[PDB]
Amino acid sequence: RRRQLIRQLLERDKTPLAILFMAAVVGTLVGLAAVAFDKGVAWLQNQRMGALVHTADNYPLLLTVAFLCSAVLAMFGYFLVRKYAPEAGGSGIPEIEGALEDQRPVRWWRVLPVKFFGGLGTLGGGMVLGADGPTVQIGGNIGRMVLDIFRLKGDEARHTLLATGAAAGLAAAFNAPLAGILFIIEEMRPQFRYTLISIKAVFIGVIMSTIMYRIFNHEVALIDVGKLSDAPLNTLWLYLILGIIFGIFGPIFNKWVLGMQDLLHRVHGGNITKWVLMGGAIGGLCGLLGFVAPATSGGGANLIPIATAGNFSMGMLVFIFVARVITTLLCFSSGAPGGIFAPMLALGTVLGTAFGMVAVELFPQYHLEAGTFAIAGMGALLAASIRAPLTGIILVLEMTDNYQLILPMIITGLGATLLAQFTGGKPLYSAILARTLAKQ
Amino acid sequence: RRRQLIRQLLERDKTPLAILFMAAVVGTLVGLAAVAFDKGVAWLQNQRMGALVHTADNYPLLLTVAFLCSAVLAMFGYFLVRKYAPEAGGSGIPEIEGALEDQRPVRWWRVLPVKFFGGLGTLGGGMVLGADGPTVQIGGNIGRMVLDIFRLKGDEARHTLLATGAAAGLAAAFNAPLAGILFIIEEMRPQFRYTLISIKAVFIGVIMSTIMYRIFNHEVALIDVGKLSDAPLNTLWLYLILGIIFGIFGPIFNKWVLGMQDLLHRVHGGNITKWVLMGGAIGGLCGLLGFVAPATSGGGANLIPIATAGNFSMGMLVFIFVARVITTLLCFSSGAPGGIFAPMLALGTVLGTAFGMVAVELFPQYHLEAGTFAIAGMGALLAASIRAPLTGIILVLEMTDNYQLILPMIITGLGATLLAQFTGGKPLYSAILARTLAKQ
Amino acid sequence: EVRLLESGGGLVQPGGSLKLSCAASGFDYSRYWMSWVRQAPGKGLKWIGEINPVSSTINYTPSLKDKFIISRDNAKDTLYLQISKVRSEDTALYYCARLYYGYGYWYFDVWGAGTTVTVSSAKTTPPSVYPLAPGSAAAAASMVTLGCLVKGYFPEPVTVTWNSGSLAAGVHTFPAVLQAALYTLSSSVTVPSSSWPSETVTCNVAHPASSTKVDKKIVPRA
Amino acid sequence: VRLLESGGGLVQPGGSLKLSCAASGFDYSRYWMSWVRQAPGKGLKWIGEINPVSSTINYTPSLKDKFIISRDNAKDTLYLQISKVRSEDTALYYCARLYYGYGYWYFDVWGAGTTVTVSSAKTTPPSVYPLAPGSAAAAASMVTLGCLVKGYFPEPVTVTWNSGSLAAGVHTFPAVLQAALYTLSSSVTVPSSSWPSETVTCNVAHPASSTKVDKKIVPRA
Amino acid sequence: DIVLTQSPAIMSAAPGDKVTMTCSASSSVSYIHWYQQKSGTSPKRWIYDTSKLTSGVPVRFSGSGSGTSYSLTINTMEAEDAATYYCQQWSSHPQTFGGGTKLEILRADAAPTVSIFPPSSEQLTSGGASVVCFLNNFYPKDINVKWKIDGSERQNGVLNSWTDQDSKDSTYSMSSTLTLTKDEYERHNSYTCEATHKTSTSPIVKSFNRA
Amino acid sequence: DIVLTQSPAIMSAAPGDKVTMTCSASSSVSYIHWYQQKSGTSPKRWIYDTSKLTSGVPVRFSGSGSGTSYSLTINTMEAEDAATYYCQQWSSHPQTFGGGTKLEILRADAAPTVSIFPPSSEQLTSGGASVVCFLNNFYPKDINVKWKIDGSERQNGVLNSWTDQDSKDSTYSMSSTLTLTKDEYERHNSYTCEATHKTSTSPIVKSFNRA
Ligand SMILES: [Br-]
Ligand SMILES: [Br-]
Ligand SMILES: [Br-]
Ligand SMILES: [Br-]
Repeated sequence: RRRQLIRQLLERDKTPLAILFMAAVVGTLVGLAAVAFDKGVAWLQNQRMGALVHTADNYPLLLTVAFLCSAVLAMFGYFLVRKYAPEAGGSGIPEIEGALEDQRPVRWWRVLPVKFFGGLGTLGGGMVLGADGPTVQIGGNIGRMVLDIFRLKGDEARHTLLATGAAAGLAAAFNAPLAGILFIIEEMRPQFRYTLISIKAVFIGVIMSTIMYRIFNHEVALIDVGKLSDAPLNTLWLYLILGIIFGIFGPIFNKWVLGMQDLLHRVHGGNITKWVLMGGAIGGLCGLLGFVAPATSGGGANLIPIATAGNFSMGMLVFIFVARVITTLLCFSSGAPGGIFAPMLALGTVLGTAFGMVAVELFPQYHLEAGTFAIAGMGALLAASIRAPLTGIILVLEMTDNYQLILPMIITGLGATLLAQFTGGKPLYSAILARTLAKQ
Repeated sequence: RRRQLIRQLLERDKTPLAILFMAAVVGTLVGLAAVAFDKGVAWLQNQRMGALVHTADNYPLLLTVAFLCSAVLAMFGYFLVRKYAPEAGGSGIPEIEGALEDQRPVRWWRVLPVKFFGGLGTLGGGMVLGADGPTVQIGGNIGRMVLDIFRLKGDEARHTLLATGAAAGLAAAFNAPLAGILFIIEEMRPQFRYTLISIKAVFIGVIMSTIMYRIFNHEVALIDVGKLSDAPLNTLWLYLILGIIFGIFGPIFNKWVLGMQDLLHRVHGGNITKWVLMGGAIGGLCGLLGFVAPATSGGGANLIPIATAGNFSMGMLVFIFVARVITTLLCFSSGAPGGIFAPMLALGTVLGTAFGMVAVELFPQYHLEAGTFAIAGMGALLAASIRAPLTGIILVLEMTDNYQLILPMIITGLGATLLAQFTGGKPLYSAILARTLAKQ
Repeated sequence: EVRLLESGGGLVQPGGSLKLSCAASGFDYSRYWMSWVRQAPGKGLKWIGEINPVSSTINYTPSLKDKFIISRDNAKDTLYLQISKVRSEDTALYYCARLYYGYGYWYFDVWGAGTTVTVSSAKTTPPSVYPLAPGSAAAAASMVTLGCLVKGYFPEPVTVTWNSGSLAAGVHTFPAVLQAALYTLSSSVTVPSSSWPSETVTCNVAHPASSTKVDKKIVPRA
Repeated sequence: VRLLESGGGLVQPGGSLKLSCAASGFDYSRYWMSWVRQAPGKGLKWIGEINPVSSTINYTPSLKDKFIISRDNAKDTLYLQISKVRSEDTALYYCARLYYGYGYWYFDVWGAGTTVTVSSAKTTPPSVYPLAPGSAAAAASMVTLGCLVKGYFPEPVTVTWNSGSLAAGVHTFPAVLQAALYTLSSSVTVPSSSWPSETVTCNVAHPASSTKVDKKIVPRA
Repeated sequence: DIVLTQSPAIMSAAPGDKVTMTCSASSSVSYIHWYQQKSGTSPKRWIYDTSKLTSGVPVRFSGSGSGTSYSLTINTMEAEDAATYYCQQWSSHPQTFGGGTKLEILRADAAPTVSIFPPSSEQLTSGGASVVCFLNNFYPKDINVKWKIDGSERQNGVLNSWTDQDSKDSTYSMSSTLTLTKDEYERHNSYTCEATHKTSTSPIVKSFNRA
Repeated sequence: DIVLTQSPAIMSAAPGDKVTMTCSASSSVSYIHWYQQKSGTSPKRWIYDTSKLTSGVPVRFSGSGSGTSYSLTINTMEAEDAATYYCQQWSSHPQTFGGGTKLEILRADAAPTVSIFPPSSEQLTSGGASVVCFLNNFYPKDINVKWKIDGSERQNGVLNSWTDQDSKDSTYSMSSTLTLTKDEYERHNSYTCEATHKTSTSPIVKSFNRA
């Protein structure tokens, strides 16, 4: 060994230039894609909002026009995924995890336009789903494309350019360049075997994709919540009790997304017409919920600050949470193209805010601001349920800039990923690839 | 291997409760260690100042005690390292890294004392060394010690408590939790084969250590630089330019320290008494420079807010950079106990600072603050000399809280690591472990 | 809102000096660069200078030495501009703008109302206010045109309002014209035939530079 | 880094008044401010606190709106307004900036204090009479001069000599009340050369009446 | 440095109508900003970074161009869009504005409503005599006035003042003031005031006699 | 509400001693704070979190305790340490203060310095008469002052006042103020105040004659 090691070192971090030059373009192409995906999504939500004004008098007529406008786009989505590309339903991150293991196919001629346009109908109709699964999938398929297009040879070239695509695709969905890289590193790489994924090339990928998002979005941020207060050391245990509550709830929610995954498949039995019709009813209900209960529908970025600043009552948080618990399953267990990453953040924020308001009334001697428990809890579902605490924290950190809370954040994050292991939970993104290799 | 995977996926992240409890006590010790080490280095450095005042009349007499007290503490720490633990010289990160390839032993009965006290000698005398090297190596061995004591078995617990040690070790050196966890992942782990390091454990390690640092060090931050300006998109191109500069200079630096080792070994040949004598020589010089040109000596963490704020001349920045490169080589190539990480920040800052100054006086259409070009190049020598940019980026992020510079910080880093790779450059820590294994 | 309100401008004698003052309200005055931009009457916008929040870098247009002294007092939320050696070329309307960017090419984000700096050796002087009723036997038509003459004042300007500005419709005050270091300008109100001499039309002239409030009523002639 | 409170003075029983605290030297937001009071000769007593965004507010076991605490971070000012006053709110009112060590919160930086008197009586500015030694040639190494401040209301006054130039050698004595009026004197001792050679005046100031009196000490010719 | 020269220095055009102006540069320039100034109001930033609108700006506005030529455009202009448009660069240093482009409402012609006014008794007591003539509410802004004193022209002591285009009717106006000493004024009796337009070939004569 | 009760309300001590005051509580508190309040001064955060020293507090001070016993200790007290010290807890809302331990100082004897001042002119033009006797820089505080009018003894219209202990020399001062009417003052001549203090068995006496 010792001989084998010495010349192995001498020759480390020498990623071949051709891989690098090819990693730039992947990021460039995913940014644009990701931006253009986001622009589309909004633009249709606007029409939904615009057609509400045109029928803004017959209150019964309004209920259905936002049903239909969204029922329609809901259906166009389930279809373009059933007819042309089955593996482009739901998140699609399981798929890319499988692809890295060499256990799933990368049909980019089929997925890129199915996801891109399938997503706009499920996103743009205002369904509880994030743009993350979509953009990470599109971004990897983009990365497979330039491997094909330029006929490069290797598993290094194949695994590297498939990953940077998926990393530059998560960055541009949150403006989270670090939490890009750290997702590759902590979650999606083959988790039981060594891999020739070049970190330095994943990097150049995330840089272009971010530079792309900033060209079409700058001077704006996705969540602004100010600088909240600091966390005394004699208060840090509250952030452990918070992770414990998240640690028990984490797997329960993992069960319910799997459990309900099957219970919607019973409905259509598999049949493309029983299915698309159910999804336009869900989608028609999401565009309809997003008109009476905007906080019970949609991705959920909206109510994250409106929750942090303690702008809700206790009841409204209990309500918004249980409602969203439900409308999240319906949209993702149905298998409509769209992640559960954003709609979990919203769940996490709503949860901690509730936890903070309770903490405030019990402990006036701590001079507490509930917004800190919201920021702590925001990436807490992502730690307890999909079990990527590191990526989850640096995600919330990159979107809220409350770095003084890095300790309470790190402690709650552990306190979930621990109490979730001590009660029988699973990486949901690997318990999918699990059940999707168990039928295959 | 399709069904091998399905079973591994279902069994992912279930670290043994005892290993979680054990990383908890390692962190707690590694912390208390680095806290004491830091309080220590401080007291010594302070008693050195208290002597100059008992003697401020006779200015030559002043320059004598400035020399000798460093010389005495220099020798003492050289001696302590040769007479009782020779792998505790220089930095100690290569050794802990070899300890994970199982090519180098963790002689914790010997290094814990030899590093800590030899460290307190070299650092405490005002030598150009970072308390990070020590606290990492020390932290690892503290992990090994709790292994060799509780007689826990398995490559998992050995590689893990070895890791969380070093990670909590680096955390407490810079109050940088994420930077230590990421240090293990990007750099510390064995980079040519898979491994069993429980990252969740490394967290419990680092958390406890970070807490212990906060218990003795709150309400004062290692660096407070305030909230500098943003960077508009049409200035990014200048940060990538700063990366390119470090890329060609990183490797020119690695070479010197290597050669400068040889050149310094030719001085003593191996003989303990020439070496120790050469130590107090170097040592005393730093103690002297510390009194007469203090920017050229010390750990470097001191003049890092001074250089950002635009309080140095441009001549000064050139001077400091040359002079500090000169002393940084003497102090670290000599093998004196102590790291290079903290002095490498300084050299990086002092350079990026002088870049911003020129960068301002050429492009006032851009409205530049030279402080941004320092913050970029703080984690820059950490990218082209040790090619672990994802850690320097996050490390700098932890110390300066200026997230708005994420893009140019990232960008400047990739600039240095790409050009270091391309002008024929070897990572610094690895390229040390090699010349060792070849001599073994 | 976000309001920039500059003051300090008026009449100075050549070779003199003044100190314009821009006061901010509605945002954090620091973390923003500030700039001065003046505009000679009937001319383009000329940029004067700029200053960064920590006052560490002050830039001025290519013009002279202690001519312009931009400073800011972050603590008062106020921006200052000192013109020395004041010429006739420096007679202008001085604007205060906050600076910002986009893709990185900088622009003048939010401006303020302005202040007016007149630089002449001429001396302050109050206006004489004369009515303008139509000819004793004028062509009384359906719409009768009145007016008043504001003759010989310095410097600019004057407010001219009719019936306390109730008759806001059908009014125009003309530009003043400078003659031999003095100003003259007339206003014009039009009201229906039935309105006058039936009711009362007055013209309220205010030259505040000399503490002149005056109402002059308009009566028919001969 | 300063705290300067004001607005105190005279209230009729049952009335109300609004105190003010002006902060400087620090981000006044991101800081809980608080009010503590001290009855004349008694000890400290917490009144209330207020978080930065006026979102949270707490008081001691008071009544309905005995105390109301405001803050207008725009002007970096704390406010307190007591109502239905009674002789036990006669006290000195301190304005403190809160903060914590481990997290058990303390009063970090306190202001100087504004003084509140609850009485029926009327505001009266002082008279300042100079105290010069009788024409008795009794030179020592030092001469002692004073000035006398009589018949003001309410408390306090400030006596300085030569604008504090003579910090050393000064004794100002505590006021004594009679017929609902206060009187006090102040002593200053200077070298025999420094007087009447150089000027010595005592700067009296009674803020509750917005009055200053700079009386000058001349010998008894 | 960077001279900016906005081309159609003045211009008019109807409502619901396409309007277009220009900014040229002596050197190459990247990203030009546009401000809208109405008389009496702070300049408003209108369009920045070549093309990008601002908060509130009606979508009928638009910006284009490249390199050393950029251009603003109103597709179907409104009333409220009548003002001045200044381009300003800052690709290079120091920044520079253009001369300006004056955008005026264009309407159907209208003839002047001429009014002549004999010096008042108060001004005569003080010793001068100024005869004011009010040419009121006409398009276009071009016009000529002529004074006759007992039917003979006078070119001394006259001062005319146009307003800027009106707010409501989008016309103009013009005052003509003839200023004599009191003595010179009593040598004569007919003061006549003659407005020459493009609406007709026959001037609108207004005069009066003291008798 | 927690009730903090501090053990010696008033303690005298002599520089060089070790001095200890004690804060005791109605229930359990932890990490308590101490404020120092020298005469006529805003309280100063002096010790916090039970045993930590506010920057600028000299190392002769220390804090300790737990549960319901807490103490402050001055180890070789120096004389500038004279003040009322206050403890404060905030481990239970509402936070609550102690009630004070006033540290008095014991020092060598020091004799008073007497100054008599006749009523001033302005005070006579205004109808009063006050005669002011100063007694500066004496220790101990015990002192008695006798007002003799022409050898007689006045006892109605005399008010005295004492300073706190001075914070660097530990002395006391006093001022005695005889107040009369204008006529009542002008119907006598030889005023005197007599000062009695342990620093002398014979009283010090400063007098003045109206003549
Ligand atoms: Br999925
Ligand atoms: Br998802
Ligand atoms: Br080393
Ligand atoms: Br090191």
